[PDB]
Amino acid sequence: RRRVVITGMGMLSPLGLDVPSSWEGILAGRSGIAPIEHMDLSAYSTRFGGSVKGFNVEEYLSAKEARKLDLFIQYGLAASFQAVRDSGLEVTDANRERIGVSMGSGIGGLTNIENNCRSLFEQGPRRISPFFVPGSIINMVSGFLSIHLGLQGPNYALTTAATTGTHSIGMAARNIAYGEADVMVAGGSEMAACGLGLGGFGAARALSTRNDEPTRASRPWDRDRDGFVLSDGSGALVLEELEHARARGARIYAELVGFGMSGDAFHMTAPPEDGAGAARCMKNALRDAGLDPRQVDYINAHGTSTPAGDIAEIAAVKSVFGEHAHALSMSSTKSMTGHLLGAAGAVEAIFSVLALRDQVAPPTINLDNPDEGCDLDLVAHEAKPRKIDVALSNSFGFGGTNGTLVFRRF
Amino acid sequence: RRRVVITGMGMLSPLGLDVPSSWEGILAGRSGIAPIEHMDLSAYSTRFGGSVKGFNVEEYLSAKEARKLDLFIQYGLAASFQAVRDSGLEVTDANRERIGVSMGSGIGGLTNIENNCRSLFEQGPRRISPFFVPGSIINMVSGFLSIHLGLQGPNYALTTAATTGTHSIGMAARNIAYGEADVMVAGGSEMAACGLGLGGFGAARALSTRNDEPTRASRPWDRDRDGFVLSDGSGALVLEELEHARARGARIYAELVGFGMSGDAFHMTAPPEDGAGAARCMKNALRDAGLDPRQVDYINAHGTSTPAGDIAEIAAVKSVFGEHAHALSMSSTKSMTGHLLGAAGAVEAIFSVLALRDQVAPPTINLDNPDEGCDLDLVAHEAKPRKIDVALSNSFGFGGTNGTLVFRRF
Ligand SMILES: CC(C)NC(=O)c1c[nH]cn1
Ligand SMILES: CC(C)NC(=O)c1c[nH]cn1
Repeated sequence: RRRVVITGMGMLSPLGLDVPSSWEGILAGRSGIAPIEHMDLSAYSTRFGGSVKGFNVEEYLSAKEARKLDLFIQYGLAASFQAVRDSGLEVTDANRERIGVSMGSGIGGLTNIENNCRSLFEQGPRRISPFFVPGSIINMVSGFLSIHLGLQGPNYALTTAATTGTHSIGMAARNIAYGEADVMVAGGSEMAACGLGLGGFGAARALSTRNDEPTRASRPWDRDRDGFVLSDGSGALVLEELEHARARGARIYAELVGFGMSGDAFHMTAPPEDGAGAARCMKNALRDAGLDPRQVDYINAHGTSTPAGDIAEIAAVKSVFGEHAHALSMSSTKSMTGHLLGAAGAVEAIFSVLALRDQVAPPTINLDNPDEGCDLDLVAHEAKPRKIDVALSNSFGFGGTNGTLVFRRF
Repeated sequence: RRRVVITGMGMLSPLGLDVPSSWEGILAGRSGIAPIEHMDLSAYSTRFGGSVKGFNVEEYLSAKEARKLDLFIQYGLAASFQAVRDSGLEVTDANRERIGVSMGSGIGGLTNIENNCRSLFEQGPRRISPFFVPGSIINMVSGFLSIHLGLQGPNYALTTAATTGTHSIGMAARNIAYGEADVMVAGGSEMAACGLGLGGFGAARALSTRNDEPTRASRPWDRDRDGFVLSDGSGALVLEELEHARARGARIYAELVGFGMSGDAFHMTAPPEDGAGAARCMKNALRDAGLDPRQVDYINAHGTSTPAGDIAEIAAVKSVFGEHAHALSMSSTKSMTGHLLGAAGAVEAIFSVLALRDQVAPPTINLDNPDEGCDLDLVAHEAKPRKIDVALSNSFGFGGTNGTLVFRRF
């Protein structure tokens, strides 16, 4: 099996329109959460979230192309173009069959579906856009990116709720490991802040309702946590076979050494209280990496600010790491970004890689009063400079679908 | 790399509520296409399609469980339960971590989204169902199946338009080949026959409008073809490591020996006229299988009854197979079933496996007048008994995403 390295990264997040502006936000403990402005929410119990601010799609696409694509596709293409540009890779006839794409989404084109539904109900089916299907389906980030850059390798899309970006990157790494591709662009994108999204998650009572202090709503492992904060954005990595990267003198950020998966097989939305499924997933990833739990320095947690999930993840970390659980640093960047759903795994993989580059554990902001049993190093309030050789990134999604990525300094 | 065999199959299709009723339909050249009855379509240009007739979800689930799930999830669970029952596999503490699920969909819960949109527009966000998100997202077939049967292995969902079921089965086979699972339940499901689906595909001019003769609308490679016929249903296979299957004395249908992928990188909806991407995909699959093109006996074609796609697939088959292109049999079962979108690859994998079991090439019905260059053995009109050692199944999806599965008699 061939070694896989990260040579390019791209992001849109509530903290910035690229990787270095987002990361500056993360290390400063800045919140990206604000009252929502692009719709009127005075009939909703949650009226805030993490928006991408100032996004200009015409930096990436013609206005003609963009008007045919849902926002989640625009955001995925933006992160993907940034990553490819960041990688310095040149696509030619000699390599285009060896370069593929795995960009996923958890919900896809909800906004577009909602707008076409309005036309359909008010004015009948003839008012539906001809670009409705190709501009709304989840695999059109992979499809459009492949067309725009001439990428002829494996071309597909995962949809595994909050685990989407983690699965997208892990399965892309497998394609390269197994020799199906030399390069993959992988990650995820989400834009679910329409009436159906806020209404949907709200009707499930899944969202924080702290409308008086939105920057304080996302508070992973805090005793006053009350549900996640809905956020938008995208993350993409360029994954490359190590000898291919060396040959062309690429800048290498990190090595992607392990990927694990499991299912809880317990409940559609609630994890088991002991986090047995998350424990299996992290062990599977470390076994895939050929690493002992004692070699892990940093975990970028799932940590969504829900009552049951946050404490299940602590339990799983204590089960897997034993005494070393008190030596590693674990934080949730969702404290600042909120929950980017299908993009959360992609942006958190990027933060895990940059934690390795900069030798700094990003903070869990808003962790004022850690709940019963939440006595690990959760990097409360402030970024902590420390030795990081190995970083883990966890994603635990609806349906009990789990994924873990393991990254190493190269 | 470990060998992968098929030990269980399940289906809902326009031709039957299980595999043997569907397959009897296929070998008799029966159409599953009829005028649509469950909605009023006198403002639509297409008023027919392939419905699942007489489906009773209470054969599989409680009425309480079912009311919370979109039809595409009900259909996926039905096919999955059939496959698992057909396999005779017993799930225990000793094996549950080694059994996973990859059931995908191309569009997912369009009907549910449409119904919740109506509530939202008429009566505001408080009218949205609390089960809207978990009952509509694509990965809830994998999630619910894992919960219902206690499956704790890899748990994920592909969404690659018409290639979904092919990718789902190929990537599940990779999980077993690489040792991540001993058993996977894989395939796809679709229910897109709501206003948004018929309206959507109609607005793109993608559908046949032959409302006067619906059973004759789906006519792959015929000079009078005018777009695909929209169909609903699901397909699931139980994939198993060969020594695991032998150990428990499973009945083995076939061996899954190859899987290939490519991207066209050409156009969002139209293939290149020479089918270069489909050619790469079929070569990748045969190279993955360790088979020469001359060993292929039967191809279950993508063959959707569109002007450009049907002839691109002939071109690709002539490029890959050369003189042997005139010795193999190729047919489109979509002539009878119509286009099941994200389930098409799953039901066509099943038909390819049963072509190996029964030594019979299913027919392309309605192939009255083959178009220019469509001079291969397309098994026009009637099933053809013949020697089949090796069968290929092709899927070519929106975004130029391609997949091919290669099956062998075991
Ligand atoms: C979404 C939920 C099932 N996931 C979690 O937050 C979690 C934590 N440990 C295990 N699952
Ligand atoms: C959907 C379309 C792009 N696919 C085809 O029908 C086809 C046939 N050969 C190559 N693609």
